[PDB]
Amino acid sequence: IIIRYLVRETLKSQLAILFILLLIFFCQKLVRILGAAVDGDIPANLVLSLLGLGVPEMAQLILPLSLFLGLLMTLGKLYTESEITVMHACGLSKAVLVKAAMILAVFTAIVAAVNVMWAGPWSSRHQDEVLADQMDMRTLWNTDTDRARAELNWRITLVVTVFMMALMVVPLSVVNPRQGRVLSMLPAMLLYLLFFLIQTSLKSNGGKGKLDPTLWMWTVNLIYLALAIVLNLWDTVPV
Amino acid sequence: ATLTAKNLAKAYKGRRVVEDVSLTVNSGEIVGLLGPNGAGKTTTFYMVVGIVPRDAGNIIIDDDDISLLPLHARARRGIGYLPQEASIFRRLSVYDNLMAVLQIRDDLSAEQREDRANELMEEFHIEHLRDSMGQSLSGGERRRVEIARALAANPKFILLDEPFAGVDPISVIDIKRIIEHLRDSGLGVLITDHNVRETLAVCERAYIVSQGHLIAHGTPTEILQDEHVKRVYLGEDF
Amino acid sequence: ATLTAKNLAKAYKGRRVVEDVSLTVNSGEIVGLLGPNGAGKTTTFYMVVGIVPRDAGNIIIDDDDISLLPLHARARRGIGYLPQEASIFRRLSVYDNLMAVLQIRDDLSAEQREDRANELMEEFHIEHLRDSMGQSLSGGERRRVEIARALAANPKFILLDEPFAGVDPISVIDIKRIIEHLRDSGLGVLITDHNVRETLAVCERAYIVSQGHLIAHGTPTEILQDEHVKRVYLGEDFR
Amino acid sequence: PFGVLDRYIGKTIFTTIMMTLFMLVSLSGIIKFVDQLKKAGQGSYDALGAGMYTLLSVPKDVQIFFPMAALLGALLGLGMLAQRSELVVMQASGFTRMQVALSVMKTAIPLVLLTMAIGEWVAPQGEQMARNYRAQAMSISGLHNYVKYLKGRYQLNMWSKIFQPLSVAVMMLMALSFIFGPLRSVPMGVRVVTGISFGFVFYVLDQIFGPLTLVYGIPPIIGALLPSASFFLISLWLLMRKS
Ligand SMILES: CCCCCCCCCCCCCC(=O)O[C@H](CCCCCCCCCCC)CC(=O)O[C@@H]1[C@@H](NC(=O)C[C@@H](CCCCCCCCCCC)OC(=O)CCCCCCCCCCC)[C@H](OC[C@H]2O[C@H](OP(=O)(O)O)[C@H](NC(=O)C[C@H](O)CCCCCCCCCCC)[C@@H](OC(=O)C[C@H](O)CCCCCCCCCCC)[C@@H]2O)O[C@H](CO[C@]2(C(=O)O)C[C@@H](O[C@]3(C(=O)O)C[C@@H](O)[C@@H](O)[C@@H]([C@H](O)CO)O3)[C@@H](O[C@H]3O[C@H]([C@@H](O)CO)[C@@H](OP(=O)(O)O)[C@H](O[C@H]4O[C@H]([C@@H](O)CO[C@H]5O[C@H]([C@@H](O)CO)[C@@H](O)[C@H](O)[C@@H]5O)[C@@H](OP(=O)(O)O)[C@H](O)[C@@H]4O)[C@@H]3O)[C@@H]([C@H](O)CO)O2)[C@H]1OP(=O)(O)O
Ligand SMILES: CCCCCCCCCCC1=C(C)C(=O)C(OC)=C(OC)C1=O
Ligand SMILES: CCCCCCCCCCC1=C(C)C(=O)C(OC)=C(OC)C1=O
Repeated sequence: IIIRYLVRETLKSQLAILFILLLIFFCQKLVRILGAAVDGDIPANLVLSLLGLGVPEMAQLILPLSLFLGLLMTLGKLYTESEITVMHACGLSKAVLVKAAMILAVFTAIVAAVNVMWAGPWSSRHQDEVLADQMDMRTLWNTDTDRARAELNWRITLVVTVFMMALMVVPLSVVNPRQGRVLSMLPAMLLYLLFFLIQTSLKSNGGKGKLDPTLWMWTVNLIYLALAIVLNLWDTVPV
Repeated sequence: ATLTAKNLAKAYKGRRVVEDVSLTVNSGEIVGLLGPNGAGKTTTFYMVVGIVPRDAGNIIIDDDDISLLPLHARARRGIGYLPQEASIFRRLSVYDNLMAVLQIRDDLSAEQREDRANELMEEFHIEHLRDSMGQSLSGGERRRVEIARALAANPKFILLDEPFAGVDPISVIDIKRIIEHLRDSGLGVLITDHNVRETLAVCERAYIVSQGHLIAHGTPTEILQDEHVKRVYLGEDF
Repeated sequence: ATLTAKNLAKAYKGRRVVEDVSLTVNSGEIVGLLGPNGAGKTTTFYMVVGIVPRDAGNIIIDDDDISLLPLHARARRGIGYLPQEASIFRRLSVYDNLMAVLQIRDDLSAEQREDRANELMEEFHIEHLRDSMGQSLSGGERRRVEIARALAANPKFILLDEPFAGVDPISVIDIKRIIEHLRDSGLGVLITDHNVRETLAVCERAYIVSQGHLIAHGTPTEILQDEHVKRVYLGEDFR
Repeated sequence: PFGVLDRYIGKTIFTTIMMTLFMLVSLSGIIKFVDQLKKAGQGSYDALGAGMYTLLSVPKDVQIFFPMAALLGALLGLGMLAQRSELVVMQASGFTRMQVALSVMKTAIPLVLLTMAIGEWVAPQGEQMARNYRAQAMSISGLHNYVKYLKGRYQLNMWSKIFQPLSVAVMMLMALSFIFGPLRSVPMGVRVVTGISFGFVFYVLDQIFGPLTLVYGIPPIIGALLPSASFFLISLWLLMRKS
């Protein structure tokens, strides 16, 4: 029951950020498309429909982010109303806070995988079909085993980050009444920013070839995953 | 049982807020922990519950050390907490949030959940609210549910936190009635608040702590007779 | 002078929280405004001050209607408001708080403010602290500088909001000795706190409201022996 | 005229504007820095855009971050005075509401005289060598007479820079109407979220509905004045509503 209360409450705040963070990304995708239309190609055409083919590419960021931002807004809302302090003052653990952040993360993972397998390729095949080897964006998920800069990893590191950002929020959305409610997100929001600045500057900096998922792209995914466990299992002896 | 709290201490940035307080409570006995707002009363109460981790101290619930445990593990072995502000589950029915705690106690069968939940709605007069959600009740109706589900965890020594908190004097004649009800079921209540004209009427013995150490204890007719409390707190009370 | 109020009315959405409340405070006279919570006793108080705009009322000081006026123009007719919070200017020294509002009055010449300020710091026995800021004064100087600052704007009907409001019963003698001193300078005062044990022990009249309107307006010995107020309010034992 | 309340209500707003703008340009420095070393490797390690994009591109970023950090500090600094209950007690002593308005606007005179100071001498001179120090390893005076070397898209760029200080003074006017408008002792979290919402709407309304007016048909001088005047009318309507 208390899991079905937590999943039903974050989902109404996750399906609301998905239509709020959409306007931020739609407008930002519309700023850069006007620079290539007031001086680029003639805009008697695609400018509405080309924007509609950018949504499964911008869904690679707003789908892990809406779960990350959704668990901050709800658990921040339930601590300050003293509903989680009274949750485990009458007998339950922090596991029910973790077993509610993963039964929800399974929902967003199978939308992130269906977005990154044969939905991103479907639009990028059609995006160049309206403007009428080394592609790595049209290329479907099976034949990413060929050669040098196959970026199968940035197509697989954003399905893992749906699960792993769901584990960093339940120990970091504790709110101290000294710091207030809006200041207890800057530990968590800056930590999300430090993840996608490294994940992007190891894909494009490592695509042309200096450092690849051999000793650099999956060690930052694992120092940042083991951080999500030692921060979550602080209730023991120190090591 | 015989919850005992010996030698509690704490340091906040070098400052000493509490040193060597010794308060006990037996079953079927309301003890009070009050004092002036110098840290004292507040931080000592948040160690018996367990939201504040101790510096050095020993809490035992009548046989066993629980002092190194969190709040949530202490709720399995007894102790049940009531927050000060409104802590009913806001979007859930009254029967649901009375059941969402009752689904966790694992020494019951699935047909014993429905009798025990029905035994609590009849006891606290909430049978006429079994479908209504939260955030739609009054300060005398929400407070009934907040106890009716913290009693559903099978506790010993419910310890309430400021359960007067600003309320008119006609609605303290029933807050005192459900508190004297819990004494008549074998649960030693530990009350702590600001409203000192009422807890000295309901308690059997109080623990006035002030400026660190515990300064006096005993029956409330010995409290007003004492002169040493009278310089820091309760100037010319009655 | 006198401050009288005539037939207050206030309705937010449908329900009328205030329905025809009238009071009269004279000079040199404490009078409480009491009642249960949500019965309008915090709404008919703020209508006298002017935070919430009245609807059908008539607030009158001795020979001027002020019912249309906002708070900033009502504070020059001789009305002083003291909120139930800290309300000390934090990053401004305790001399400057009694100087920042002495410069508001225009009938005081430039030299005539400093001897008035040193008079106020001497009268409330706070002369010894002059350079302390206000972020760190006391619990007992967060209540004496507020009065010595709201007295500096030359009030006539200083309106307290919850003076006791959770202090020690040893500090209810020191925040009561300066309320009776506040009326000794010819200054009516309207307490409206919640803790009904000491507002009846300091005042001379009361105005207990219940859900829209007055119930009794006598001295405290005409209220504890009343029968109608002992059912929606205090109870059956108050000896 | 410059009392004690005048030098205190206009000082907290000056620091919280000046120390928000530092916290927004440093965040726009770091995520511009790691953008400019995924290009390095052409004879330039801290020289392409990594190292010397700190004095050469930061005065450009205190011009596109300056209006939405002027709505902000006049909301996060003035909202601080309303949270700890010092703005209702200024009115309860005689300091009126049009004197609060008169004292936040006196703060804006160092602000708008600084922005057109470094919007003419420092920002284009920095940004001009911000490309030369990159391309080697791979104003109002200077932009007025170039309107006749065409014989559109550039006259909008000049005319949206003269009353760009007017975009700063309108933001503190809108941030003042929110404090005397939907205030309700609303917590500090919402004043952060209504400071980003109308802050982001300004950035969209400046760069979308600037050129979109020009493409259809308009004089360019009113398309530059649209993102400030449409935020002057919202502040004016919000002021004359609760009375
Ligand atoms: C709810 C709360 C939270 C909300 C969060 C919301 C988040 C929204 C995010 C939206 C964006 C998401 C993006 C994404 O998705 O996520 C990415 C990942 C990270 C995501 C993180 C997300 C989560 C965050 C979470 C936070 C916590 C919650 C990032 C991205 O996107 O990263 C990158 C992006 N990032 C950003 O902008 C930062 C991003 C980061 C994200 C946002 C972070 C926000 C955080 C907010 C919260 C903070 C909380 C604490 O923020 C922005 O945007 C800001 C947007 C507004 C934000 C508002 C935020 C607040 C909102 C609040 C709302 C309520 C970057 O931009 C760079 C700068 O651009 C302008 O600079 P300038 O203006 O110019 O100065 C900006 N100006 C501006 O923005 C203006 C703005 O007004 C300024 C700011 C305004 C602020 C407004 C504020 C409002 C405030 C309101 C109040 C607060 C700068 O601004 C900046 O810095 C911005 C500044 O910091 C500010 C930032 C924001 C600050 C915010 C503060 C907030 C404060 C409050 C809150 C605290 C900006 O940095 O571009 C990169 C791609 O570019 C490249 C590349 O590098 O690969 C090169 C491009 O070409 C150019 C160039 O354009 O420069 C020119 C070329 O000529 C060349 O020179 C080249 C290089 O030099 C070469 O060496 O460079 C182009 O090339 C291709 O096309 C060209 C042409 O056709 C079209 O152009 C061709 O030209 P040509 O052919 O010649 O025509 C090219 O040809 C060359 O190359 C060919 C090939 O080689 C190419 O290669 C292929 O072929 C090879 C083979 O051939 C051989 O092998 C292969 O080998 C290769 O592998 C490959 O296959 C050759 O072919 P051959 O012939 O040789 O074969 C050819 O010959 C020739 O050589 C080529 O083909 C391109 C293309 O994309 C794909 O093809 O690719 C992107 O990488 P990407 O990721 O990879 O794409
Ligand atoms: C986290 C930083 C951005 C916060 C943006 C506002 C979030 C609150 C508004 C969205 C929301 C809407 C519109 C909403 O309608 C809604 O309805 C039931 C919510 O429920 C939980 C919402 O969260
Ligand atoms: C229009 C382009 C900018 C959009 C900015 C986001 C607007 C939606 C999110 C903010 C928001 C929140 C958080 C919110 O809580 C809220 O509550 C009632 C809103 O009401 C209208 C909001 O707008």
